[PDB]
Amino acid sequence: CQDVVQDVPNVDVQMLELYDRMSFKDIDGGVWKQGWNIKYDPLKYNAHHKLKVFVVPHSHNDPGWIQTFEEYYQHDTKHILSNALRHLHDNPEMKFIWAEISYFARFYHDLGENKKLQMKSIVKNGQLEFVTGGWVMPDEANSHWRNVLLQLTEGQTWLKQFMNVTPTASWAIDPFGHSPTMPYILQKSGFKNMLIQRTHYSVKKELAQQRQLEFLWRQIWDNKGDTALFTHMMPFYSYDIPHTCGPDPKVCCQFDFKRMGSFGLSCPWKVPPRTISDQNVAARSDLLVDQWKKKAELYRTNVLLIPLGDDFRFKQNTEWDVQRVNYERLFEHINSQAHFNVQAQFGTLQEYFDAVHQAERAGQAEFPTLSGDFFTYADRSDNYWSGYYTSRPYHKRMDRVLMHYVRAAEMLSAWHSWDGMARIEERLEQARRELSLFQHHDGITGTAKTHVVVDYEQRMQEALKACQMVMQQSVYRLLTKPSIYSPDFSFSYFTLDDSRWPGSGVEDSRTTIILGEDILPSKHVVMHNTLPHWREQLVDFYVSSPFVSVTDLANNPVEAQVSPVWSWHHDTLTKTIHPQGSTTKYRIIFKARVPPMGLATYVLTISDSKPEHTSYASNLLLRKNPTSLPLGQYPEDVKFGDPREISLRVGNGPTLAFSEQGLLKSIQLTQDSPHVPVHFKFLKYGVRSHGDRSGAYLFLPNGPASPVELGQPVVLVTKGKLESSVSVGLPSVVHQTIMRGGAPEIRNLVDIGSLDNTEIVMRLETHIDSGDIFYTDLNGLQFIKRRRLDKLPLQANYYPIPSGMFIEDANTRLTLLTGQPLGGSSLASGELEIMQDRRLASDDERGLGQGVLDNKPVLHIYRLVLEKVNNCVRPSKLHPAGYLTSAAHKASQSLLDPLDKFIFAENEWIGAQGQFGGDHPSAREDLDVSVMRRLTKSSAKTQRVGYVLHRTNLMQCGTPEEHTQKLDVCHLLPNVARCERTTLTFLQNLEHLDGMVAPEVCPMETAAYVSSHS
Ligand SMILES: *[C@@H]1O[C@H](CO)[C@@H](O)[C@H](O)[C@H]1NC(C)=O
Ligand SMILES: [Zn+2]
Repeated sequence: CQDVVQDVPNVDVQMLELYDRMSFKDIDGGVWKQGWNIKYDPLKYNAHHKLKVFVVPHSHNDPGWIQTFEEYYQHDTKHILSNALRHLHDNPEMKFIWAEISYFARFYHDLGENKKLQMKSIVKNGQLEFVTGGWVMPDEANSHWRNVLLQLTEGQTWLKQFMNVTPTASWAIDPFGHSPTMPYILQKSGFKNMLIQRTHYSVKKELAQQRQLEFLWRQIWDNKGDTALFTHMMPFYSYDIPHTCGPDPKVCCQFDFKRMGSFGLSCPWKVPPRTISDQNVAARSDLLVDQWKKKAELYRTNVLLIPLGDDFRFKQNTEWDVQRVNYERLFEHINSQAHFNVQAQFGTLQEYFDAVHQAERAGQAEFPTLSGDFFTYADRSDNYWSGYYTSRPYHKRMDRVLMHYVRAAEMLSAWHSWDGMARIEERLEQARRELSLFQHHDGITGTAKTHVVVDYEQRMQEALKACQMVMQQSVYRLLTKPSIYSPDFSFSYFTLDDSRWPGSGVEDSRTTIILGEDILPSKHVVMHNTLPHWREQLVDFYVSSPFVSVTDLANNPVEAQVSPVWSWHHDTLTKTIHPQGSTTKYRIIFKARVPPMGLATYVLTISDSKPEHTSYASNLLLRKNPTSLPLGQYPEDVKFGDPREISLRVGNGPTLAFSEQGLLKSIQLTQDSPHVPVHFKFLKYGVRSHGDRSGAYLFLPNGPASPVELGQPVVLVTKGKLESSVSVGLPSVVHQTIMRGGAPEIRNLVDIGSLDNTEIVMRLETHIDSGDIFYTDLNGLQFIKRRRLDKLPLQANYYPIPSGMFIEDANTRLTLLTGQPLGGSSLASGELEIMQDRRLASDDERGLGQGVLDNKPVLHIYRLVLEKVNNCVRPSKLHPAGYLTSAAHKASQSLLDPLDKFIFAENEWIGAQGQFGGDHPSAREDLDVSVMRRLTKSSAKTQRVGYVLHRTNLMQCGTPEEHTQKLDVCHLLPNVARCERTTLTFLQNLEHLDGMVAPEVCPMETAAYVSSHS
């Protein structure tokens, strides 16, 4: 295995180093506004060395943005695809590329058989070519790598089945900045080439000057280069026709033949396109070839890519004709005039890349190597697209909940083959497709119109229900004696209980377990652990009595804690935010211990008085002017006091101190250690009163954030043996710090209310000597080093925080893990900050046509890990990556893939079993079974099950951490007949494995395996 820590890769372009050297000056470059006046030697091309030009027609189709997916399909996309089929069928030399399989599948299934056959023929013959082939063209900033792979697999599996093709070239022209997680996944999924567009204008200029717009993009830790994927970055401001023929949009716009008037479009540079005729074709070709030769100067081979398309183009039949006929007249003239030394034609993306590599192999060019990312994007001036790292945070959090429910539903149901009447495959396909759709660059990004966001939310809600149905049917089958199991596939044997989604204060959705001497003495609950190692985690349920005790199925008592159910209310009469306790529902909390990829059953039993193994938390309400807080049968009376500083410690864990406002002030790791200053603070950013306004995409603050005025907030302290917490009702945020014995969990119930033009940020202030360095993750896959640059504005120093961020010095590190993607930064040494929500009244001029005024309460979750790192083996100062410690990685897993909880619905579960998976291997902590998916329906004689295995890389800090078992996924199911390594989409077999054994993967590697069972 390659060492991902100690070997700094030698690359031609390392983006962090490039950023340190670049000046980012925004000067007027002439017609190419953000470049320079390109010059070329007319003698460069001649009869023995011609410029080969591929004009690639395309249509950017958004699966929801300003209209919903179905509205766009009915109004635009179905016509684009119907007319593409007709026009390509009738014009053999015309070509077209297509990216969004969600739309193509929706269209193809509705076609009659004659047209399905015509469509397959134009794909098989190379006229219509799929590019990337994912369900969508995903966002690359907020998306988790697992969901990027899910959507890629959904689209490519459909293409293989119905079109018999698997794209090896990717096209990503609209995500707002680009992540190296894409070439990582694509290169492990058979790809050979990829194309990107939205990168900072200063980066395009710098790379264009060095002819480094085509490069071999490798991961930041890859010393050898095995992850490298050839990448083409487009050079200009847009993918539209005015910014794709060459450097001068005033000229290129004249070659967009849809802009002459009858289509309702025009050229803003004021020179309209003119129909090509024999009297103007020579002057028109002279202008067009000059633009092409200038564009060609920015690249190394004699093969030039000229995209020809825009949003929802190639709809009308008249549009197909006007573009095709005019370009055909240009090609006929150009290709016949030897003096131009050009051969131009319509082509596809793969044709362009095949020609570029033919030139490379002939020795006509060598390409530079590159590592790093392309965040944060700016398309012009100081307009940095860091707002969408936070926009619509409720749905960003929903994305992560559904991510986990899809994984758990696919894994729980994979253990068995199911009859078609159970509708398992149907519900899982629905769930995968709705989550996949949301990965779109207007879905998770929070950049769609209000009614479109509602459509995505409704689709995800249906997906969550589908996952719950599959999970509970699976638990019932896995834990009931086989000869007793009698399923009704429409019945709810268990209901899921989720403590953090939608969350307390967001939706009262959890069911109370109702026990009583005159109704039901006890209830079975089951926990699932999707991770491949034994895991303990505290779990809580709502119960109708405080006198409840817990047992495992061997009837061994389990220690439990009961606490009240507290809900916070914004009291419009007293004008205070304070908690109310239930006098009939209580929370019972206990430690569940669950096998790797397994299940564990417990029983909750009521008694008339305090049970021996259940303790009760104390509760202290700190505020001036308190009023009573009765709690029914709860045995300890609530205590009151004036606001004051307090300290808490659960178990042998850290001791945390809080200010009188209920905010963390220090963390003491052990009895002997110092009280390290770690202070939480909430602040607000505003919007500029002159100039450009922040919107869904752009973050344009009116200066550094100002502190939120806190007043004298009400603080609630709950102290228990298993769990303690401090909660405070601040303006717009109920902030909670929860302690269970290790790093605290932070929960913020964020309700920005009607605070227009406000962004609320949560900041951590420490004295850690981080300087200008901080680390953020990319798609939940890797941590990349960031350097704050004071030569750039505040919003340029904001980066996506898809799952975590940290600062460190020689001795100390503070890591904040998140359960949802949000934007964040480190704006001064010792600080971390992450945005919670933003409410903007204005549109930001990118086409959305509205602000962001549809905020709703969201429960954000986090883990806060302070650690000593002086003993850890870390990368050298020049290495561009960082790595988590074991504790921080486990904390991230506790947020993203918690135990699932099931409550048996009926009164008695006949045939119940106590555990499933006790014999499953408990794998080393850095290894995960990211995906377990049965790939065959029950009618298949040979069953196939696919696994995606991912190994992260954790720092070595001196912990012996030992004894774990080798995990061979190919032997998890019995009767294995074959084990194969495959691409990550499971679509191509790469290796037949000896002994039917699936080897574990190396640090930072991901592999896929399929086991076959007789
Ligand atoms: C799929 O494509 C391969 C490669 O050209 C071809 O051999 C095979 O016959 C095709 N499958 C179908 C649809 O028959
Ligand atoms: Zn788009």
